Amino acid sequence: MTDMNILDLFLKASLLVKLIMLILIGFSIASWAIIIQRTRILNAAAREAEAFEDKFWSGIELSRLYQESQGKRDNLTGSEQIFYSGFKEFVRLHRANSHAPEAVVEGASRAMRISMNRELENLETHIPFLGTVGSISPYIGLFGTVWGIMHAFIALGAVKQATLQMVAPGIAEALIATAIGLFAAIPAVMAYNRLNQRVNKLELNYDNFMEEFTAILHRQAFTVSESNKG
Amino acid sequence: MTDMNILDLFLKASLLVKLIMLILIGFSIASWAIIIQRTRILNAAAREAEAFEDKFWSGIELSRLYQESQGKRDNLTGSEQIFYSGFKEFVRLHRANSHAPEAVVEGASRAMRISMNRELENLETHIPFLGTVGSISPYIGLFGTVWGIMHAFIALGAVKQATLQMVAPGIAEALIATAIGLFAAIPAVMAYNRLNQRVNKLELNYDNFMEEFTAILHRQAFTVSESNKG
Amino acid sequence: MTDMNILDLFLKASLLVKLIMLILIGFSIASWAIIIQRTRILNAAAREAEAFEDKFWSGIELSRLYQESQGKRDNLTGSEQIFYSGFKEFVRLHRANSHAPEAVVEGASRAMRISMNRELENLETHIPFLGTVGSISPYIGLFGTVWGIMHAFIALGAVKQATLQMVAPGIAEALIATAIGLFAAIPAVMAYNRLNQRVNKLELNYDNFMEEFTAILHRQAFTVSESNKG
Amino acid sequence: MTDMNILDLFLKASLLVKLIMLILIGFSIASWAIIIQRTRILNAAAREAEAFEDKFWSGIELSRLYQESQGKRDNLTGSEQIFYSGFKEFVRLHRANSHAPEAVVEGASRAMRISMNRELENLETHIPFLGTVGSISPYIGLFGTVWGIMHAFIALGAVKQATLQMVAPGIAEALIATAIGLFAAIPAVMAYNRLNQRVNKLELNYDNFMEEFTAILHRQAFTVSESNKG
Amino acid sequence: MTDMNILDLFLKASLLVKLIMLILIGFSIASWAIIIQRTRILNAAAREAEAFEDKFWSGIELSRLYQESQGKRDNLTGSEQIFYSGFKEFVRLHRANSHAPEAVVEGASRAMRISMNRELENLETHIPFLGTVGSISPYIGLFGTVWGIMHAFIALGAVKQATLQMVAPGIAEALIATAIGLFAAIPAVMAYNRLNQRVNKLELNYDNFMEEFTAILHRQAFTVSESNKG
Amino acid sequence: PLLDVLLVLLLIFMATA
Amino acid sequence: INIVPLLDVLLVLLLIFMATA
Repeated sequence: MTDMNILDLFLKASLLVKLIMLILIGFSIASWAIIIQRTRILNAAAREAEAFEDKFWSGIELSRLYQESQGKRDNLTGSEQIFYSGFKEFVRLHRANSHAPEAVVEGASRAMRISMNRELENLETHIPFLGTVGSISPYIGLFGTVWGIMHAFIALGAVKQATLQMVAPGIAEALIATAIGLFAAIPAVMAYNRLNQRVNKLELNYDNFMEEFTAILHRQAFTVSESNKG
Repeated sequence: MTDMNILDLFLKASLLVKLIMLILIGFSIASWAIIIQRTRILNAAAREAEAFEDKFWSGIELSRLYQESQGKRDNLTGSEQIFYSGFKEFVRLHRANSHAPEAVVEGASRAMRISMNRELENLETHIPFLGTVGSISPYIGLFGTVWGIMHAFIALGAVKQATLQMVAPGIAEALIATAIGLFAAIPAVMAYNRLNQRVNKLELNYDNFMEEFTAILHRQAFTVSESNKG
Repeated sequence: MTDMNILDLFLKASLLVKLIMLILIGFSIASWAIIIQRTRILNAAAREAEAFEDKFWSGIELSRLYQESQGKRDNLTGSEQIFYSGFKEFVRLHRANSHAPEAVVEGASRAMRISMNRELENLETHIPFLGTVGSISPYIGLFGTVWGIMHAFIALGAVKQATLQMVAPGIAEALIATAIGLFAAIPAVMAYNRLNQRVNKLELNYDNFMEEFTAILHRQAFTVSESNKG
Repeated sequence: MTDMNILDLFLKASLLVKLIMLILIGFSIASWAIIIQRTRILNAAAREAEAFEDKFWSGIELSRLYQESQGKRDNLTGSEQIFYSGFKEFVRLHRANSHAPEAVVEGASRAMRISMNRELENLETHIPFLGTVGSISPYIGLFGTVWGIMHAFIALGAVKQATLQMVAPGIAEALIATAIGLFAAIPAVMAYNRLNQRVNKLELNYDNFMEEFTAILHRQAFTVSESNKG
Repeated sequence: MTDMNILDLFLKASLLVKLIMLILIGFSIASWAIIIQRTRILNAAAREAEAFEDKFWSGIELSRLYQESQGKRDNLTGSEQIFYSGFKEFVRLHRANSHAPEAVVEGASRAMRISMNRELENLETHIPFLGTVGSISPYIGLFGTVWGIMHAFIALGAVKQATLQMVAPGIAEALIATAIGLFAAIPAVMAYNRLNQRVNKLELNYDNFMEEFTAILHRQAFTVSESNKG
Repeated sequence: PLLDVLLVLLLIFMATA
Repeated sequence: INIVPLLDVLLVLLLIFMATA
């Protein structure tokens, strides 16, 4: 019995076939890599945002907190960056329009929304690649199968005596193409849904915190406004 | 008549394919057990939430109900857990910082959010795995089927006189893989949608409770604070 | 010439294949039944809700309207049912906490949310079955089709000599199976989307009503409180 | 020689197959009709909205424009109808309950949104019909193709030895349903999506008109009410 | 030996078949050129938008950056175009409508939104082409492939001793159209996704900058108007 | 897809014997 | 409706179907 390992069919495969196969292989490799690195990123972000909110809710001085965060402004992440941006813009706005706590509050809110959306993009990098990959790869398995059966027909039509042997390589090509497509797809679908869920969770967290800090800052601006007139 | 029955084919299954089959069977059993355990948890939680809702809406005194919850505080769950967390936080902050009713209210809302999300982690647990199964399983079955079928099919084309026997048993077996995969997927997906539905129901119930309790706590803070100043 | 009857194919079907075809038949039938019943109920509810919304926004007196509804209360639904319950809660909170128009209004709105969620459930009934069936059936059909195919190759490998004639019945049956699954699936899915859309429409309308009644109740409570004092 | 006319199959198609072709072609005609009619309607709606915006933002006072609109109030669509309804309701609410300009704004805004909802309903009429037909027709064709499939199989079942002579009529007969289904499907989805896009454009435009006009009405109400108390 | 190469059978495609193949080739060329041009356009627009935002958020004077944008007004896109138009409309309405800084800035912001809509429409141009072409060209190729193969098997139907070589050539000549269509569709879908993602990135760019500039312009108008009444 | 292999089944059915 | 896993099989079917000769 021939040691009919898949490597043999690949090596005997036609040029376009091998190109397609390697395209799929690269997609799969990059897919796993993206999933891994992004997952680590999101875990770190989740832990740090959680801890940051926990400490912030502890009732510590807001100004002291901003001092400490400014201590490493070079390395703010998620909740910390949002707090720094909101509080700094609050400082400036109150110095300008303490008379309009609503206006100052809305300005700080815009600032925090900007910081948040920037952070969210920073997090979401390459997820859409996963979405596209899970969208396309089976179509690739298809077209590969199609080219395989095409060469199969070319071979079968050129022999005086019809024999199923001539099409065997073509359909073997189809099979290998489709297998690689499936293999690339599985992680795509799995991790894509997982990651979208996690990032939406974080987005909820940040939005909630944003609203909370918003009310807190509206209150604080009003308090400082009333105190200044004492 | 060869006893070419499915069990034995599985017994003599090829290396990689049999490995895949065992993987899928484990997926199936794990889906089964996850469904069972989580179903138990969710049923009991629905029951306990039901009773707690009914007892709370009864107009019963808040302090009395809190004391009764406290008596088993070590084993609180669901709306009971949320109520304990929020109410204890409220009392502590009221006794420390009664002067800022808004602040105490906000802290209480924070606490109820915290406990509630903890509860949702406890409940939702492992469901995303059910989703992951109902998502991947078909493709795994495809993949194993394809690999083995390729082996047999191309084993055919290496003999001068293509003969059906060298393949048909092999492919008959290989298809068993996709069969099993889909067999696991079906109950998986059914249970997935069911459980997620129930979970959303729970979520809405809890959120409505959180809001009503929030209103009550706001009212109590304001009423007591203004009464003590009369 | 003999009429080409699927019956000869049926009675040759294996245990499992016939049973699965029956599953599909039943699921399809119940799909149709649910589609019809739910569709009629939803349409009529929407029309009655429109009529009641226009009647309320007709400038009709709130108390007059409530007496009129209370006359036939045993048959309230949707907008009018929520109006009845919410008006009841507004009445009782105003009687107990006229001194707190805002708090009274909040308890009013909560009674409204209670009734609304009740109606959303009452109306949604069985729809998730629609989504489940639509989303699950194709896999069922593929499973049966694969099973038939497996038994076909069982018939084929157990014969030394190959031929097309021995296998056609199994192929025909299995393909019929896939077809049946798809037949059942498509209606379910289409209906699921459509119905959920119309349900969301109703839900939006109801929430709009709740908030509008809430604010009108705010004005009503404040006005009743103040004019009776001056 | 005999010309290889395509109808050579249609005439020999089995009665079921001709039935499937007839139903699918009827849905094709309906697709074309609703597509074309909605196309003309949306083009005209866009042009009328352009026309009304051009004069509304030309600086003309809204009282004279309102009287012009009243001249044909029987005949209002889109931005113009929103304009007239808002004008009328705003005037009546401001004259009736001037004490609450916010109430004037709210009631008028809900009236404007009502008119916009009705106009959107007008634009969307039967569009979902196009979407559903495009999604579904290939499956109606599936039914007939499947019946032809089974007819062909029973056709080959007549001869002891299978061969490539017998059922080709049955095969090309079966496929007619599929082809007619795709014929029904292509334009239906094409136009469904295209008119979806155009209607999104129109809905956005009407919403923006609602926003600016609602703000204009709010400013008019507030300024008039404040001045009345000078 | 006859040179039955891919190009050979393509050229020897039957009239309908050759025409379908040519249509697919045209779609391919169009999608390729559109993709490259729009991709470089997106790169250029993103480069310009990011550079202009970096310049704006450096503290540059509104009047100075404003007339600087006036200098290349005829070659402004995206964020730079939106800012230039926004400050122009704001200034113009303010001079005409200084009495209503709010009304001025809201009119200018809506004009900015209108410019954003126009530029986004410019961006999406040729993109729906790509999406729907990728969707449908599979249909165009496959339909014809299907019919050709039907006729081929009708022809080989007359043969007493069936041999695939009487149909393998026709089957391949048919399948060529399917293969080319799908090969051209793959990149269509990939580019559609990638460029649409870029498009949404730019759209968010523009909405966020519009909101920032509108708030800043509200502040500017308020300050100038209040100083004007000193 | 559903439609696409309606043929393939019919075809390779028609051509196998 | 997920469709990917559907017919990627059937092609496979007709390969043994071919093996029948």
